Amino acid sequence: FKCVNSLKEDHNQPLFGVQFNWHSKEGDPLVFATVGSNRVTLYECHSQGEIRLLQSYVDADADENFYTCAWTYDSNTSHPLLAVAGSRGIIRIINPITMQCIKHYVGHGNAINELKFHPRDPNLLLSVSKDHALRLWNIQTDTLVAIFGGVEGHRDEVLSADYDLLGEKIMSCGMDHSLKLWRINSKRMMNAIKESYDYNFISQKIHFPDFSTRDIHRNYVDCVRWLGDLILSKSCENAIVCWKPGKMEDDIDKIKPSESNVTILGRFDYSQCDIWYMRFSMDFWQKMLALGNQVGKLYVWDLEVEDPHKAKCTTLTHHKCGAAIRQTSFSRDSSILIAVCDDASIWRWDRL
Amino acid sequence: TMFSSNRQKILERTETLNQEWKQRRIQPV
Repeated sequence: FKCVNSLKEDHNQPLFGVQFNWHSKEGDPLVFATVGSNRVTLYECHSQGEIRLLQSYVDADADENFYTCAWTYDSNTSHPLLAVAGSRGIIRIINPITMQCIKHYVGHGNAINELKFHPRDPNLLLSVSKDHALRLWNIQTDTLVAIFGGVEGHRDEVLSADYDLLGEKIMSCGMDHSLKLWRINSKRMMNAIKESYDYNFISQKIHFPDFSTRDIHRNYVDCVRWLGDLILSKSCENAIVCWKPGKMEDDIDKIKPSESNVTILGRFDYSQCDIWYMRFSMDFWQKMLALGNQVGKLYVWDLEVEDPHKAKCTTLTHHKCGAAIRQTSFSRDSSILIAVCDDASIWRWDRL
Repeated sequence: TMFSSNRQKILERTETLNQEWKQRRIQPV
């Protein structure tokens, strides 16, 4: 990629999240949102590396510190929506056009570290919290569908989670060094979701994951993403590990909850990114893996290889980009890569 | 070869997601 533009938000507070809106239809402008402090800002990408301000939101709660955001749409009107959350522990659903909070969800006993929308049903929002649990909400009926935690749930803050491509299961990870699998295509979860639509509510309490392991990393796991049936996760050892539950030949949907084996297929090494809450991202087609480090360098790996050790790694740098890159986001068409930093700076890279 | 074979699932599943996306007409922000 080639560096084409950069800007710094006037509040000068660290930015933690960034997400292009992958719901926009072909031909419509590529838009992304940034979040940090009590701010949520929307931008539109144009020619000649232009980054146009589209709308902005400033929470009345000056002490809020948004950590992440996720896009969806109101299925009743096909209108885009943006969910945001952070240290306050409240989920806010914002209308990106009027920048008004239309709904909010409280329940988590503490900060929310990550939000993810189901890849098929736009109403299903997953939140992971410092309170050790994951929560699934139906934002159409404003109901808490299920709480994932308890007897075999996480024992420390949940830092990240991700639905697989088809939205049949979730993998979570956190400060207890573990990675846990939660299937949501079970008769129980399908039924809970179904009844949540009927409400005009008793949520499901899921205490037992379908798989759990603490043998991948030796410290906090601050980011996890599905790579097909494989898993990509990182800790603070300057490496993203690619692994899978069970043995080399085990099928992800055939492994039992008591499976004790794991198979590491390789890793993507980098440097100077050992501070906590530094997230990696992939493009929609999952052909590229990206991760920024604490000194402004942006690593990009080509995933279309037979093994991670043979994946070409491109290091993107700009002599003026020296702040920690908390998160990056590819446009749906992989043509643009945006990075946000701890100094409120935003960097635009257009595809090579 | 496991990593390579996994790529097939990715291609098929991202295609499914892309097809559902093609059906939508979400209003632009």
